Amino acid sequence: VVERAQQVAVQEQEIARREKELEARVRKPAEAERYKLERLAEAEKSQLIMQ
Amino acid sequence: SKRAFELQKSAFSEEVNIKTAEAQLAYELQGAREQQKIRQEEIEIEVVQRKKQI
Repeated sequence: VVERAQQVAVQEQEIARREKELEARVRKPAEAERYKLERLAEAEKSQLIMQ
Repeated sequence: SKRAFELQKSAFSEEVNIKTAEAQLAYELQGAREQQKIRQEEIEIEVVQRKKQI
């Protein structure tokens, strides 16, 4: 009982660890990829219009 | 006379065996009671670790 009643606190810390790690490894790369796509698309439009 | 002696001796052996049987397993009882806190702290180890993994 003691083992499990402390593993619950282990998971209580794990939820916030997953919050931070998942944010870092998913949300920020998605934002960076969106910005990259935006800029490359803008460059492609700028090239195509004047060609 | 032999019957009286055997009856008294068996009667005495009853409670002496009861007290012994308690005596061996008091060790295991206290050991488990202490292992409660032992494992409590052994598992608080990684609780503290994961708290600052944040």
